[PDB]
Amino acid sequence: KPFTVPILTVEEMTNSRFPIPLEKLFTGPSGAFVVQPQNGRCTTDGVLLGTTQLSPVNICTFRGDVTHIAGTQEYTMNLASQNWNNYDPTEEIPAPLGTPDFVGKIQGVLTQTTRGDGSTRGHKATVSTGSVHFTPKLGSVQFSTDTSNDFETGQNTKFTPVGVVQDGSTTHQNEPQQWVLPDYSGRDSHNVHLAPAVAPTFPGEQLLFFRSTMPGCSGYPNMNLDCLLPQEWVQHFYQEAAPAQSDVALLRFVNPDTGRVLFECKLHKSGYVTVAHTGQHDLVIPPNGYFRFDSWVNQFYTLAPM
Amino acid sequence: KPFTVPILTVEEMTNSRFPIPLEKLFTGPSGAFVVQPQNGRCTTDGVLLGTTQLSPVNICTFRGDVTHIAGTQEYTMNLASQNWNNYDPTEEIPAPLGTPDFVGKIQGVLTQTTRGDGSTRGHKATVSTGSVHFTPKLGSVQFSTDTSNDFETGQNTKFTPVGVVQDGSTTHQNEPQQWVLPDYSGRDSHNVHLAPAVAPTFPGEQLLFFRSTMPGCSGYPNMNLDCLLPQEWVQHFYQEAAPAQSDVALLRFVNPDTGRVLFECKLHKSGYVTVAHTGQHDLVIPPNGYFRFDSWVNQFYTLAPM
Repeated sequence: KPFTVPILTVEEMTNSRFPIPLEKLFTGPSGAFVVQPQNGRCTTDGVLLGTTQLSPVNICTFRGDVTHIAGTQEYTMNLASQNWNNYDPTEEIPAPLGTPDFVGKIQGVLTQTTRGDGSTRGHKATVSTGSVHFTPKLGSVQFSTDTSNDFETGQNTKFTPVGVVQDGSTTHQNEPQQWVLPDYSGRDSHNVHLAPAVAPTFPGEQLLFFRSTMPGCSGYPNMNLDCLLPQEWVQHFYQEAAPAQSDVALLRFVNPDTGRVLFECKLHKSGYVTVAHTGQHDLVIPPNGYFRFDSWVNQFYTLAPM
Repeated sequence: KPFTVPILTVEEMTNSRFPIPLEKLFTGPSGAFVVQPQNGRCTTDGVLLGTTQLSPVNICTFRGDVTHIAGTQEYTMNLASQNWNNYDPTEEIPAPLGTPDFVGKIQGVLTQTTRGDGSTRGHKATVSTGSVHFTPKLGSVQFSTDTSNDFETGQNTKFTPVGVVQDGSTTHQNEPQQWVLPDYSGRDSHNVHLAPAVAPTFPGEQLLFFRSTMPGCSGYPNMNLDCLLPQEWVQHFYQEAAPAQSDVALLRFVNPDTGRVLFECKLHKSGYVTVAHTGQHDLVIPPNGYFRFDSWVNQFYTLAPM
């Protein structure tokens, strides 16, 4: 079965690390730190990795039941799977699928329905994924909310993410830290079953990122969010499951108006893109440009410089 | 090019009328109402209809600039297009793409960022789509918020939807009204450029609905939300643009483990599904089941009872 990538334009696609549209293509250096996101991870032949699942709207969501922490506005969520079935900590994944894969404070809303009568309630909530109580792998996360008595126990509760926050009396853009993974089992344990770190290996190459700007809800947060694959590419590879004929798929980014190639890049079988460039650069593209798979190549193929 | 539908399961797909996962399939008679949703509308050969756009996360999202209504906690949003370009009220669409297509009160959060320093602000907000001030086709909607002093004018602002609210009546589940379209121009004009109303036209058939439960944020809302096509089907048809060889595509819903066909249905070229059943019924399906296109059929085809 022949391999293909979707023909959607960048602006028609969705970030695979937070439920927001893509904005631009960005390349930058990553030698100083390890790039190891857990959402938006899928091989070109359709193997999901990390915490990656298929739904764009389930990214950074949590579902389960909640318990009030006495005397506070904090609630503990005992997590369910994304379809309300039991969450099994022994599964060989780092955390429930769609769990946030960066350290930061994500603000959103906790909603709840009482099954018996259909009564409902919703409250502002923030999850601090660097907190000692962020233990999704073990089955629980803590939320700070604007209530101390308006959630029931034993009732289906959902967190819907909205954006990120920062403490404006401290160094601006000091959080989130998009390349710092949470401790999914807390400070007393270690992350397991992670999708691997990715890095360029060929001379002159850098990762190519699909970039969005997360909404901010308070303060001066670092809102940059780079994913390795659009969510639509995850969905596409999962369904097609086309065999990888080599370790590297050569893509050309083309302007359909003129037919001209703007740049070429390598889509690696393990699910990430590299381009021939050094330094931070927002790529300048026509809005109707799209990626096209042209050829399987070897690991030592020299791309035309960006 | 052969026509196909995605091989994703129901629970792997997304409602096209609110940014939440699908949960189940439902069929029932639909003479008590006009079925004329404007999101999740696409032909099998890839022509988007109504207010339908491609992003799952832009459904029921608004973008624009806001202005405070003195003496209240209300803000008017002057709408932009989803990519921040101008919104043109003279375009032949019913309303901006992704506008809600039901009468109800949608709670979410308004957020904005100042580009100069990266400061951010976010506030709870509700839009009542039955209000006289809900005039998205004219370019504006009104939000009720929790603030009177904390938004900048002349600045890109986003509404992220979360769930629905019921208030103002002791009668439970009286709103939202999922089959009542808002008046997109308010009192100034009637709705125009609508995707067609749909109805079974073959004896013994009913519509097949892709059903979700919207989050509730207050009161006793009717949280059922039925769409005619999963959002992933909209995305798939738009990209494939496979020619329709007749007016009706015959799909079989199949269990991949066993090959058993649970039921068959008609996917009409204009973008909706019917089944041969009489009465209200929640379909019982295996967790791995999916829809499979098998044949284009003529105007005389009678489905096997489901």
